[PDB]
Amino acid sequence: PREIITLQLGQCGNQIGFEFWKQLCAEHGISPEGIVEEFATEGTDRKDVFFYQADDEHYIPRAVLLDLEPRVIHSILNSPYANLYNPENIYLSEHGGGAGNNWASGFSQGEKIHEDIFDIIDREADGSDSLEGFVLCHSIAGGTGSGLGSYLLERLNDRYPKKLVQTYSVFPNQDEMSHVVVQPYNSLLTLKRLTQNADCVVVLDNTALNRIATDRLHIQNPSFSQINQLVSTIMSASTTTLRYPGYMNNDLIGLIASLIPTPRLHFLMTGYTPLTTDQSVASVRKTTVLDVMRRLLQPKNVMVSTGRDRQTNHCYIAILNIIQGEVDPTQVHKSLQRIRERKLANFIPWGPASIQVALSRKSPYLPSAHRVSGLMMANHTNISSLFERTCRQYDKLRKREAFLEQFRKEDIFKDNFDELDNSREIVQQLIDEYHA
Amino acid sequence: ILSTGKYLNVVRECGHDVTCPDAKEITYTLKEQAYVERIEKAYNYASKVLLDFLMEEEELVAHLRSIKHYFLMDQGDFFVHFMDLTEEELKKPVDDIIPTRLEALLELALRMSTANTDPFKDDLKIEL
Repeated sequence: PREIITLQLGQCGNQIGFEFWKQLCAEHGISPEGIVEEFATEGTDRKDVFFYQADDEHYIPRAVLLDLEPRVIHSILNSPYANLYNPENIYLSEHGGGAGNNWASGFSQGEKIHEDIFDIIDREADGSDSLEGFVLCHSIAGGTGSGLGSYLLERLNDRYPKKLVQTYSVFPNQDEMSHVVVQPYNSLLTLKRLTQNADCVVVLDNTALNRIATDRLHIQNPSFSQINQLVSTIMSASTTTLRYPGYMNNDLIGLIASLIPTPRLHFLMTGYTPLTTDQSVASVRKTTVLDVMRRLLQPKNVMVSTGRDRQTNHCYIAILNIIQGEVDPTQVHKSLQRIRERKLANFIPWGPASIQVALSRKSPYLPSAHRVSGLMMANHTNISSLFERTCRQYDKLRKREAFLEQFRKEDIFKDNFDELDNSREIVQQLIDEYHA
Repeated sequence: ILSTGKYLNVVRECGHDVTCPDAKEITYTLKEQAYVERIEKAYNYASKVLLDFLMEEEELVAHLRSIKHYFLMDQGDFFVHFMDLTEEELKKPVDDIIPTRLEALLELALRMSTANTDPFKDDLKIEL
């Protein structure tokens, strides 16, 4: 009775959400039509949260997969868990194509399949009673995912205005422009939906992904299948309080309520240390709880680009540090002692900040009983660099003349572009003003 | 005599499993002379065996070497993370919560500077 419905949308948004459902079945110990482990009731104690309980011995997703490009869902229709989702209830057989590397393609296919885009989630609710919310698993990258996802940020926030809306938004590569050229336009239209048509959001820079993907994995080649893994793992990690046992902190609307201080400061920095196969040679000094929040405050796990002086001329107010897996965490108060002396995480000087530490176990399974997981979910007011990154790549594309009339023929014939800039400077001045 | 029964008293404090001789208790002579050698084979037995117990399984040599490296700074390579980082935190007038914020910095620096067995070397507390 705290059911979240994932709205996977987009060519990259179906794919970064794919490895999120595939992560969840391997710890639930289930087969996509049967049970092959007892980890289905022993690891997973609260089994309805994104899953729906058995009716044929299998837990059926609470997922909807609508996308303009049918190529990605057909890359889900064959997989050895392609029957993990329903073959005709979670995605249509095919979808109509778009132009469709533009924001207004997907924005217009939602105003003719409008009856069905608001019904394919009402058929997913069938074991719920009271609804928790909606997660939009969409990617800003391409025109498909950015396109239907900006529409649904408004309507599910004015038909469910007390439920969570939250997208795990992930930006495309910004050091190439021919990889998606509509990138400065479709981002700032979306960034409007994140600050006054959204409750809380997760934005993750792309150059900070490929920073970990060639460091921690110790290779010299960033390919896009070492990036859909960093994403799926921190998503499945955050709902470990709404699945595995724990008292204080257990709602997903509990975590996020502590991490919003203002309706446009709510952009959360994510870090997740373990991505390495060296937690078995690091057990020779003991795996202990006396290092598992020193590695979540130290900047070497960051997934958001920001400068290296904006981390002492701005302030964290709320940082959530969830350690996972049996580790002896009754020294967790010894650990939190040693943060204040260094002042590793900055604090707000007008009052107290809060460093919330929680714990939760995980399934009796091999990467969650020898391998420890630490999720940091910060809320730092150093996020104003991302909006400056987007505004400086916005005015240069208007100096390139692109999208001053080549955007304005797929159903926009009104000027509304500076409107997204002005609301954005309202955000960027209130971020710096919020910490004193 | 007095210092044999003393040490058969300090083995009760490390538990009875190393009190009582394992073949003496067969002696009891009626000679005068020769009962002073009975004292002596008492005297070497009960004093050595309390040393065996405490060198073996309470590790007296591994504790005494460690007392040596903190109170003489023998391995000082630890102390360039210990001393440096306490001396900044005591520069203002000392309060009752100042030695607490040092011992937070000590066990902070203990595992950065990674001594042999940090769960064994955490015994230290700071008093000012």
